Amino acid sequence: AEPEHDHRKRMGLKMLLMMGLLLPLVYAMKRHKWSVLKSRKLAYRPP
Amino acid sequence: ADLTEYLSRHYKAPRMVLAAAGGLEHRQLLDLAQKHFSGLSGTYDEDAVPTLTPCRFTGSEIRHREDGLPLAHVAIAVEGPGWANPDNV
Repeated sequence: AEPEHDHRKRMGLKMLLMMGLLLPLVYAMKRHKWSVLKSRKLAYRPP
Repeated sequence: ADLTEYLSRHYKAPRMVLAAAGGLEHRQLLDLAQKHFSGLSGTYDEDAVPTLTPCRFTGSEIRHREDGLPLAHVAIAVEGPGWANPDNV
């Protein structure tokens, strides 16, 4: 039924290691570029 | 009280410079300073002697949005060169 089962679980293991090693860094870089607007702070000056 | 401690602490004698340029000699100015400036201060008091701290260039932005004005003013500045180093030049 599945002639590719061995190599598909090999690539599944490599994809698990890639998306465990990579996706936290992309989340870190997202938070690092959104880091300014998370910390921006307003004040109200009329006369 | 604040101005009294301000004048007692800041306008001290070993940090002030009499500077005079133009049509005047040096022995004349020196002797006038010996007559008048000698006796000023130099007896600094006991505590809180003024000494600088290396101030922290944060680096940020402030924007005062006020849309009832004709023109816009923007200033942008980066790190400090100082005084003694030839990076100033």
